[PDB]
Amino acid sequence: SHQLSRADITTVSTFIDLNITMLEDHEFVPLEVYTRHEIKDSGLLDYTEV
Amino acid sequence: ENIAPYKFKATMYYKDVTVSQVWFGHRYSQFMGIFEDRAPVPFEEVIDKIN
Repeated sequence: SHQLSRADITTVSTFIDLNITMLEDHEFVPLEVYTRHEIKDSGLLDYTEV
Repeated sequence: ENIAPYKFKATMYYKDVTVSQVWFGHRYSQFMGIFEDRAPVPFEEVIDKIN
């Protein structure tokens, strides 16, 4: 009769799917609550500058 | 939390009063005492004279 392309016939899946996703690259920036300076300035008086 | 102090501007008016007692020798002079003091400038001199 004739020939047929492979895609012309319905394909049923005989495979089991596993969707493994990678862990994304991340960056940590320098973060701090109070800098060394802020702590120095927190004092009411400084002997050196006085 | 806030740890920095509240900062503002101020102006200080005062007078440095220094009274010195000196003994004059034959060939030299000497300090027998130097009294140094700080005195407030009154309101009637800050407003009326300085300002």
